[PDB]
Amino acid sequence: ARKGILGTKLGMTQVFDENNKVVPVTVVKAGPNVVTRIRTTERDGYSAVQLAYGEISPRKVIKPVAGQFAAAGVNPRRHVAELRLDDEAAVAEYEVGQELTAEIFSDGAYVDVTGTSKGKGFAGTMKRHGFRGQGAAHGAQAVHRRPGSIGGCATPGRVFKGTRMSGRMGNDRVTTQNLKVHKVDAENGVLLIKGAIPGRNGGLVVVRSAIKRG
Amino acid sequence: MKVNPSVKPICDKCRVIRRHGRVMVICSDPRHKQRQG
Amino acid sequence: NAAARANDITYNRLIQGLKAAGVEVDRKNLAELAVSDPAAFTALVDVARAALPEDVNAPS
Amino acid sequence: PTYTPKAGDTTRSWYVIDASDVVLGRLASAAATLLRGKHKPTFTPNVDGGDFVIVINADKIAVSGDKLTKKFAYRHSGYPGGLRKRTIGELLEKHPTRVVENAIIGMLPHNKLGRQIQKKLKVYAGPDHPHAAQQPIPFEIKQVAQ
Amino acid sequence: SRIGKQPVPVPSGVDVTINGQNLSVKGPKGTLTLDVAEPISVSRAEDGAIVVTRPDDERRSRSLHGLSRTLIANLVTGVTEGYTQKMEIFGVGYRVQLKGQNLEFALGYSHPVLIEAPEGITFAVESPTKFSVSGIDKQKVGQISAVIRRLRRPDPYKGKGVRYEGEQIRRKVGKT
RNA sequence: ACCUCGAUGUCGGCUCGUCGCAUCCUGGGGCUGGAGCAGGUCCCAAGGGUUGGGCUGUUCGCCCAUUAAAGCGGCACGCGAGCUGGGUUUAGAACGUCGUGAGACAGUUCGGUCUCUAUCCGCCGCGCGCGUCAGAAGCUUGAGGAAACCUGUCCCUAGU
RNA sequence: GAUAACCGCUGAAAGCAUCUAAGCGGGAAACCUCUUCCAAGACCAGGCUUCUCACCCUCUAGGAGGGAUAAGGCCCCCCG
Ligand SMILES: [Mg+2]
Ligand SMILES: [Mg+2]
Ligand SMILES: [Mg+2]
Ligand SMILES: [Mg+2]
Ligand SMILES: [Mg+2]
Ligand SMILES: [Mg+2]
Ligand SMILES: [Mg+2]
Ligand SMILES: [Mg+2]
Ligand SMILES: [Mg+2]
Ligand SMILES: [Mg+2]
Ligand SMILES: [Mg+2]
Ligand SMILES: [Mg+2]
Ligand SMILES: [Mg+2]
Ligand SMILES: [Mg+2]
Ligand SMILES: [Mg+2]
Ligand SMILES: [Mg+2]
Ligand SMILES: [Mg+2]
Ligand SMILES: [Mg+2]
Ligand SMILES: [Mg+2]
Ligand SMILES: [Mg+2]
Ligand SMILES: [Mg+2]
Ligand SMILES: [Mg+2]
Ligand SMILES: [Mg+2]
Ligand SMILES: [Mg+2]
Ligand SMILES: [Mg+2]
Ligand SMILES: [Mg+2]
Ligand SMILES: [Mg+2]
Ligand SMILES: [Mg+2]
Ligand SMILES: [Mg+2]
Ligand SMILES: [Mg+2]
Ligand SMILES: [Mg+2]
Ligand SMILES: [Mg+2]
Ligand SMILES: [Mg+2]
Ligand SMILES: [Mg+2]
Ligand SMILES: [Mg+2]
Ligand SMILES: [Mg+2]
Ligand SMILES: [Zn+2]
Repeated sequence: ARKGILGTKLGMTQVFDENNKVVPVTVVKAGPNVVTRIRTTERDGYSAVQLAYGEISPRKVIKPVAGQFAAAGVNPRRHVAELRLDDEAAVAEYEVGQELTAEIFSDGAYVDVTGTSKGKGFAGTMKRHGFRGQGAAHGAQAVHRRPGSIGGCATPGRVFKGTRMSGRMGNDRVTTQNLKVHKVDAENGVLLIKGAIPGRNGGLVVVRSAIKRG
Repeated sequence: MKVNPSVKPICDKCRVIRRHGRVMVICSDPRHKQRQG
Repeated sequence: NAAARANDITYNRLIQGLKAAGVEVDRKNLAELAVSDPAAFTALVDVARAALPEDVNAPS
Repeated sequence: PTYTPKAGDTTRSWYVIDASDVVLGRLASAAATLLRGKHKPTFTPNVDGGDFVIVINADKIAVSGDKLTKKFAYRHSGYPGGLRKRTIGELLEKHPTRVVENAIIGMLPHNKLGRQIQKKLKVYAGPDHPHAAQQPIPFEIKQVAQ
Repeated sequence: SRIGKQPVPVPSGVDVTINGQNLSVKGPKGTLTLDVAEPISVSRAEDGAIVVTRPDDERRSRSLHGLSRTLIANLVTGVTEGYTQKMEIFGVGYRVQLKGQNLEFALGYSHPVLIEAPEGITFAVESPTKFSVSGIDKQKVGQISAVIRRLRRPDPYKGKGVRYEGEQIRRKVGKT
């Protein structure tokens, strides 16, 4: 029903079309993934599949985590995350210890990507929320770039909780929707995303079958 | 839909009925149908 | 009122019956008894219902 | 000196009440009276003296009039213009227990002792309950005649 | 009320079973069930008549007596014989046809219009200009009639659209 | 003239919004003196959006070119412990008028110091302590909050 | 999915008639989900596994105080 798989961004490039065009493509290394858990509604309250990825030496992994992996029946992995299903028909095909690779996706189908946006730092109001600066001339008095007025006076005499102003951006989960997959492989699990996805080089991204059009 | 607080049986055949606390007049003559509101 | 409702009578009816019976005991002692002797309340409510008239809605 | 409750002289009991076809106002008023404990002669307002009360079948509450569509339950999340509107019909369709919970919390004291009394009310929707281990005594609301 | 005083006759080839407040009708054309209002009671006269009774002379009983009587009469007569409503498709370039249980209407739209036929209703086309619907429940027959009629907006100028057998739409013309 | 003359800073512009619907478009309906398009009017509807310029300190207003529109209002005629002093609103000078005269003129014309290192509430983000009942690591379901919600043109049906 | 306005069906009070008071329904950028993020400090503080699951002393035997441990954590290092 709904497919998904984890991946890693290493670069971002372009590839050529059969319609003779050129399309930018994001390198996504969807390395091999192993099923470490199954979630059943009667025993837990929902249906989902938990996946682990990466290679970590057995001594760098925390001992309870290593024990949990041994109980699951697979060697230790780097990061762990789950994919949520919606019916037990898709649940029944997944079993503990099963291995998933990138060929499960067929080219021509939209995909959705989820990752952590870049760490931009504590930024000003105008850069963050796209405000407009005032004149840097005509007698400005050191308020060149700072927002200014916030609300009424003595009624309500406050700020309107939720007002858009200064704060740190980035370093949070961000999703991009309805993306081309241009080309997939079977050899070493490399998946291609036409466009630009959020995250970092050598960062963590998860790709899921598109909900919008699929 | 002539919406006005006062509604009357304009012709000899317009008919007044009651719906959801609003009384409206209906007639096969199209304009004679209105609600009071 | 709590004790009266436990003994299946209302506060107003209990007080009116008590006044009709002519008992001058005050709410301090009634409350201490309610904390203390449900036997005392059983006797008291019995007296109150005995002193209660036939019909409460009579024009009298 | 008058009587006041001591540390451990307080006693608790477990009551279970079915809510099938019972009027919301009457049921909730009786429940509030029971949780405050006005049924014991050892009532004292500065300490809790009531009993634990469990209500069953919160989705079977019956209310009179056309309020099934013309009564609204209001709350505001916090932002300006964040006022949101839902009806009793939608409330029982989505979370049946919320209506009884709100009705009872509305008549309990709105102080910290009141919300401490609120701590001891169990409200469920289904006909079963995992508190059969405490052998609650079934309770039927009755009126004294005079 | 006034009609409710008149008992509903029961034809011989119709079986009626009653259990408390729920009532059902058995006949050649099928089975149907309904529930009647609580305050009023209904009884089966031994001579083959339906007797409906109201307990008081109050508003609800007075209203519901006639409602129950006429509903039961309609139910029993529809179950014994049945119900047909026929329509006329007048206009130019207007085409109607039936395949299987579905109906396709070429009503001038750029896309074809398909309507799914509910359970317990039948459709039969005689001409591409007029067809008829046959069924057992006045509720479903009227529901289908209204649904079909509401495909086209009223046209008081050219008579374009759909209408029943005797339905008349007033004629009006503009000089401009 | 009831609060403020042991101080409630004033019009406009910039930035920043919020709320109501008596709605500008977009959405759904009733009627026509609605052949069709093209209309007029009334109802429901606040989800979203609602031009840029020339002129003047302007608000307003006139004009220029589109779009779907270039909404009405409330929020100390929103907002100077956020910014501007263009005018009103000091001290110069001058014009015209009034007054024999000092001076004045909701008449005009030129330039004329806008201070404050955030205590609390509030807010945008990030941290320390504590409990969730032996102690720890993961994955989480999720009540409950937030974000977003706009739209134009062309071709077929059919020049029927 | 339920609704505003609107359009219906069988229908009486009132032999008729009637979208409605019993009932059965269609019906929009509004409303509830569907999309995305936060989210068990949600005090009903939720759920499933994994890991160490016993060494004492003291006051006086009612409990309490102090020490010695594992899993794990922290410090510190190079850094992003
Ligand atoms: Mg940006
Ligand atoms: Mg700028
Ligand atoms: Mg500067
Ligand atoms: Mg208070
Ligand atoms: Mg005064
Ligand atoms: Mg004063
Ligand atoms: Mg001052
Ligand atoms: Mg001010
Ligand atoms: Mg000012
Ligand atoms: Mg309006
Ligand atoms: Mg319109
Ligand atoms: Mg009009
Ligand atoms: Mg509006
Ligand atoms: Mg919106
Ligand atoms: Mg200008
Ligand atoms: Mg305002
Ligand atoms: Mg102001
Ligand atoms: Mg404002
Ligand atoms: Mg203002
Ligand atoms: Mg300041
Ligand atoms: Mg300040
Ligand atoms: Mg001047
Ligand atoms: Mg000035
Ligand atoms: Mg001067
Ligand atoms: Mg002169
Ligand atoms: Mg002179
Ligand atoms: Mg002089
Ligand atoms: Mg100068
Ligand atoms: Mg100044
Ligand atoms: Mg300063
Ligand atoms: Mg400060
Ligand atoms: Mg939620
Ligand atoms: Mg009628
Ligand atoms: Mg009719
Ligand atoms: Mg917890
Ligand atoms: Mg350690
Ligand atoms: Zn008329």
